[PDB]
Amino acid sequence: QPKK
Amino acid sequence: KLSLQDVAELIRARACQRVVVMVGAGISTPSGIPDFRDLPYPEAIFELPFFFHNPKPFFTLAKELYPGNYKPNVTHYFLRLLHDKGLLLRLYTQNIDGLERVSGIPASKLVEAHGTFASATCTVCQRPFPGEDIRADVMADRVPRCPVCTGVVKPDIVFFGEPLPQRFLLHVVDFPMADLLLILGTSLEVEPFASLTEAVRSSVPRLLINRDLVGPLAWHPRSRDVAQLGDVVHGVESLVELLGWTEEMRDLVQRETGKL
Ligand SMILES: NC(=O)c1ccc[n+]([C@@H]2C[C@H](COP(=O)(O)OP(=O)(O)OC[C@H]3O[C@@H](n4cnc5c(N)ncnc54)[C@H](O)[C@@H]3O)[C@@H](O)[C@H]2O)c1
Ligand SMILES: [Zn+2]
Repeated sequence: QPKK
Repeated sequence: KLSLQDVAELIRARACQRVVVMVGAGISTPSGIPDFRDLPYPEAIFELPFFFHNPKPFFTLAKELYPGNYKPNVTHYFLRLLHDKGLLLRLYTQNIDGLERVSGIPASKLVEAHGTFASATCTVCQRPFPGEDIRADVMADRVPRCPVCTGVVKPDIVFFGEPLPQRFLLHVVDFPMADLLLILGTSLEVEPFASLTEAVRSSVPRLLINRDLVGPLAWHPRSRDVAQLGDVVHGVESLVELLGWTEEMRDLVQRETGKL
């Protein structure tokens, strides 16, 4: 999942 | 090359009517919120392990930042007018000040990439809470604790290394759909939000309103990039004038004052  | 004039005309003629906007802390310094560009280093403030160790630094920021503390400025209201004119496809924000939604832009138009103070979540049992629920504590310099499990209740701010919100993924459809990209008050340092600047089509104007040429706009300029460098409010003021929106912006801003 796209993560900061 | 394109000028600011050229971009304003594109908008005023609705040649660009699917505008995507990226913003950062620059747009909220006019509101009185300082940007970035014990606490062992700055980044600690959004690090989950540090937060578990010591959540008091974060909460001091949450208290400063909590909705109601600050009012949206003309930059926000410009973006609101963009929406009102039906030109705004989506506004992508790195800000956690929530001033976009306070300005009255509907949540469907917003992607709050770094989360929100409008809600909170217990760090232990995962019980969700309305942000109003922890407000007293945060303002009273208390660390809010969960009724159920005593765990720390943490605003739904996205921490370093955590999943970006669902709605961030909208970028896959939004950016290629955009017929104009507006980038306002971002250093474009924070991935993966930054590199979104590259995700519009080769043909699409990119207008940066910022103190400085930043990021891929600097290193990898494209034919139809426009840079309006200076104070962001001066930039927007200039854009609004070229658009001939000054009277519309007054009307809007006057209406909206009451709510605040
Ligand atoms: N308001 C907020 O929500 C807020 C406050 C401060 C920090 N942040 C963090 C900053 C970071 C995302 O980075 P980014 O949004 O790029 O912030 P940043 O602080 O890294 O960069 C902001 C950019 O805006 C520029 N800028 C600031 N004020 C003005 C002005 N008045 N006129 C023109 N340009 C101006 C500044 O020079 C810089 O290029 C995330 O960690 C955020 O949570 C958010
Ligand atoms: Zn709990």
